[PDB]
Amino acid sequence: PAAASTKVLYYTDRSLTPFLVNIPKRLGDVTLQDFKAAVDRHGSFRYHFKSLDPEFGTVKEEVFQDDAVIPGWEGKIVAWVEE
Repeated sequence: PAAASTKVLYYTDRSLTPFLVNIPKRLGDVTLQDFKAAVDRHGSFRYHFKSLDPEFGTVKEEVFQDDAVIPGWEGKIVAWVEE
C-alpha cells in the first residue's frame, strides 16, 4: 500500500551537477505542474525531458502545458531546466 513515487533528476544552467528530487506520484500521472512544484524555482524557464522516441531513439522533448504528462526514461524523469 506504499505511496506512489517517481525519482526526478534535473539539470539547470547554473550547475554542472544535477539536482535530485522525488515526486509523490506514479510516472504517467506526473504532469508539468507537478514537476514545477517539485523544482520550485521562479523565473522564465523552458522544460525538456529525456524520452524514447519510436523513430529517433533517445530524445529531449519539450512540454508546455501545466496538465501535460511528463515522459519518462527507464521509469524515472530526467529533465533540463533552461532559463
